[PDB]
Amino acid sequence: LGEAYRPLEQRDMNEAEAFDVNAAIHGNWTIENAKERLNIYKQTNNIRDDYKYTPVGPEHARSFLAELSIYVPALNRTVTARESGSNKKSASKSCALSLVRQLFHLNVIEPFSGTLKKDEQLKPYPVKLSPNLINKIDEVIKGLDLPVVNPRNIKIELDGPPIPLIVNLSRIESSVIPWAPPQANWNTWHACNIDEGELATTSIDDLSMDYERSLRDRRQNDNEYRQFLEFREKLPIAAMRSEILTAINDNPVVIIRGNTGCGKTTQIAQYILDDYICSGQGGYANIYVTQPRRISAISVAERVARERCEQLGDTVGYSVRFESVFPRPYGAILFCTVGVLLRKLEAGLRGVSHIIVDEIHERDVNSDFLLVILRDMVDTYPDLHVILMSATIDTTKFSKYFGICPVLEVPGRAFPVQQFFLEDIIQMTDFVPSAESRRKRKEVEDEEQLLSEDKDEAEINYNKVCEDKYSQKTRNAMAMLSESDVSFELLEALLMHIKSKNIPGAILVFLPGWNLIFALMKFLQNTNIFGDTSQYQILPCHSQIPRDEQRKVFEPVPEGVTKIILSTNIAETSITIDDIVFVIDICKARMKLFTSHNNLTSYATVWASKTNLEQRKGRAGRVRPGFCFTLCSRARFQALEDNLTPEMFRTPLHEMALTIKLLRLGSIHHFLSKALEPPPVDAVIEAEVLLREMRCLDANDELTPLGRLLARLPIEPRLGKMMVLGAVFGCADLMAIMASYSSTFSEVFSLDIGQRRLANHQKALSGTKCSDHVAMIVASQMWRREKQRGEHMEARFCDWKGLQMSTMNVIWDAKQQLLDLLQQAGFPEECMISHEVDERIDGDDPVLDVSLALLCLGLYPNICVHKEKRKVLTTESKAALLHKTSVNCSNLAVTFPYPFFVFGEKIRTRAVSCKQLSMVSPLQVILFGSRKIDLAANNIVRVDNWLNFDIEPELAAKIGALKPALEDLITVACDNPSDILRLEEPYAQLVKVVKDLCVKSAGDFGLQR
RNA sequence: UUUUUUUUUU
Ligand SMILES: Nc1ncnc2c1ncn2[C@@H]1O[C@H](COP(=O)(O)OP(=O)(O)O)[C@@H](O)[C@H]1O
Ligand code: ALF
Ligand SMILES: [Mg+2]
Ligand SMILES: [Mg+2]
Repeated sequence: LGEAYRPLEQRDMNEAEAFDVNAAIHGNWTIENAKERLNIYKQTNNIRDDYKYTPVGPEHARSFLAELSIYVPALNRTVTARESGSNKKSASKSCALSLVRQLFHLNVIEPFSGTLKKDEQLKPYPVKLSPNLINKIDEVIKGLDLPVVNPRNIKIELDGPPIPLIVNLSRIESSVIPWAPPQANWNTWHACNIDEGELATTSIDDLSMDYERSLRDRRQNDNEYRQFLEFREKLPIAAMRSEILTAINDNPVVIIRGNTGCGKTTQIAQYILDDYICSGQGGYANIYVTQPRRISAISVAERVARERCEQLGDTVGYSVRFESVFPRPYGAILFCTVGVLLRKLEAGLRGVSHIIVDEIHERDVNSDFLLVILRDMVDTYPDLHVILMSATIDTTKFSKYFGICPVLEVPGRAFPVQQFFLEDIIQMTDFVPSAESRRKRKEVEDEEQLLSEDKDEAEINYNKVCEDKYSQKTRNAMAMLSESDVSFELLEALLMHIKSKNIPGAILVFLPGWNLIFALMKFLQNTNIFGDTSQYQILPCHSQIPRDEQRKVFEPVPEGVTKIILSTNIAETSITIDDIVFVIDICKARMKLFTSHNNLTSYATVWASKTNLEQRKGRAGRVRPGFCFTLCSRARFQALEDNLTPEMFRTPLHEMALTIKLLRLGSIHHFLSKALEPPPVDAVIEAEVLLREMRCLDANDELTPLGRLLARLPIEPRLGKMMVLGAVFGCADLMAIMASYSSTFSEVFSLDIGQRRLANHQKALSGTKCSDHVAMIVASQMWRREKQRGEHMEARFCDWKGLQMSTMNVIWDAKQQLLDLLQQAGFPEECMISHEVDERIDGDDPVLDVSLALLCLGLYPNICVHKEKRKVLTTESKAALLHKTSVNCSNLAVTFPYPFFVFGEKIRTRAVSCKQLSMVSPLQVILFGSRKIDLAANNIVRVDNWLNFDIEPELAAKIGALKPALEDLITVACDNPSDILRLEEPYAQLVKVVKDLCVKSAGDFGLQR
């Protein structure tokens, strides 16, 4: 017997902001006429709405948003505009312009019927070429049979318009994203057939059998895994596992709303996968989980691997740009950024069973774009499952967008978080701001009193609103504090109060950007208490610090040391930093704005939304109880937006339009009209016109081979087009690194707090070239060799030269990626050989010279002309300054060998600044930095209606005739990437003469300079 | 704290 044994001042600013580059594509509606037209519209249609103004920035860099919405009965539609400007006047003009332009394109208002206003011409710049060079031009023109304008037969040089010297002439089904259920011999993650080893005799059922046996074995026998299961069962979301799985199983789309920390991201993917595994079907599951941020995808993937007692690479993986650990091909979970999933769409999503779109409230352009796609995909493929998740969403709006889908409400949280507002913080600390700080703030305010605009009820001071529940002293003190500026005194007092409680735990401080993070770090490190490394370690957290320093925020500190993390919103959602007990929220966020009509970028520090505050708060109360010190008044909190405005509303759309066409999803307008919030129609029009003019789209708005290639590169299309010519000219390596530098906000050189300019050893990297691009190239060439010697050597080198290590790495990784992608498109290795730049050469350098010339194409229309000292002139002689960070910036009376600079960015501060600058020669501008080359009065050749040249008009026409040939060359290259270094002879000679033309001195024949 | 750097891409 027995069972075991039983047998069988500042005038320039407004003028720079009023500049309007694109009225001609928007009905001739421009800055100076839009407000008046809108006033006429408002009078005709009895519209009482006025501009809503929002202050932006600290008091010392105050700007404004202006918003206006108009309901149009005829369309049953509200048209909204939202724009920024240095003051209310510029913001309201830009706002009115957007609104009028939208109304024009929707046929509610007419085109403007008058002529637009097109003085003081700039002095002509002399240009002369050798007879030898001119002969080569003639040979190329003959060889390519190019039409050339003959200015002998150009009569009127009196008082008429300039005459063109270019003839711009060339010479020669919309699908759904593929999907399928799981299939043998297919890797879902790479979208390719496997063909190797043992999915030869191995079916998906056999795999499933193996996974179930293995999991069931571990469930009984693996103590660590057993413990993790016990832990997991106690999470708030476990109470709804079955209900959630049933909803997912029976519906193509589901929404999960659950509190911060309740278990959405760590658990749901496991619930789905384990439900397949335990039922003998583990091989028929493959789950993508998108996160908005890189740190979230990586961090949560690491956690989920640990909950399963595995190494990344088995059932759990991640993929972010430059860094992937892919899981096994069947029965797996891949965490990624939204952008990665959008790039995977090109190859189809065959074999994906479930897509979890996490933190779906973010409203970045990628997330909204993905929602459009996925809604169409579930309609076409009703067996696909999509799961949308957030703590912080309007479920009704998302449910409606998806045709009404299930909404699952998860109650509870892991641990409580005690919340305090500014009043509470002042009262508990007995804070009073110092005499010094009060005087300094009135001093900055009293010089605003001269430049001040009307203070409207939209600029209430919510620090002077407080209930009498608080002491009179608390109220007086609060009323002394700026809402715009961060009081480091208050922060210190709060940190001391936290210390006095004797509660161990890390402190997480949310700040809008780098500048505040590093200023507060310095401030704290200078104190006796917080500067003592035996008591505190202060860690920054920002996207642009080294990867290893980001990882330090998650890690412990020594015994008795308190961790203070000073972080941007990269730590706002998704992540568990396991030792957080206290959150301090400054209640701000930073946006990068772009106004299309004037080409101005700016950074805006704005009030965070209630959504942002709730996510930030939710970094505590995850592993133990916590505290959230929200540094705004209770009345300010009530006045915060529920959410920040969607990115789709304020971003150029041309990259997304290319993606729409690449993925063959049909019409750009139609696709974007299906967005959760459709973008304003003027931005859609701008995008289409840009892509047509760049030749990415043909006459039928279909993708050209150039457009298809550019849609696949992770850079601005204009930089992509520059790369194609780079390849043709044998300098793709240099072009890639410059494109990469032009595509990151991460800065090359470090400057101290309040440092006015680069040090000499940093400027010296430019050598003789007067070029930020060269300085960056040279820095990269040196850094590259130090990186090869190891981490210590790399860091030491960066400290020695004042380089930002993380920037060097990202520029390199992006550059290598671009080159790999060009190789994949068929361009030969030989066109992207490294060429070391020697910055110390004073004079011509053929490979560098053509490289910098091609920047004029990639960064067009950003050409400026040096006037004196830091002052330059941009298009149509608008004033600007050389950015303080440029190697070319000096307060002394510098003169440059040539006055022309190409630049990466035109930034709006208290002044307009040009940033990322390279000196370029006149022919480089004429050839590559121009759309029009016209003959003006008195034989002056005028480029783009403002750069004047004293050059033989006949010669300018000959040079100009090369520009359409260069476009044809790009067509030839994109038709056959593999043949670009063995061109038919007339194109090979074009390449040669253009190299000659781009030599630095080629326009200086017999000229002193 | 006298504004170089919110994010993100095969
Ligand atoms: N690294 C970690 N250490 C300890 N606990 C963790 C860690 N990561 C997650 N958790 C636990 O799992 C819970 C759920 O995390 P997660 O699924 O990321 O929450 P949500 O997606 O709902 O915000 C956390 O509240 C915490 O209790
Ligand atoms: F909802 Al979470 F971290 F993803 F709070
Ligand atoms: Mg989550
Ligand atoms: Mg002349």
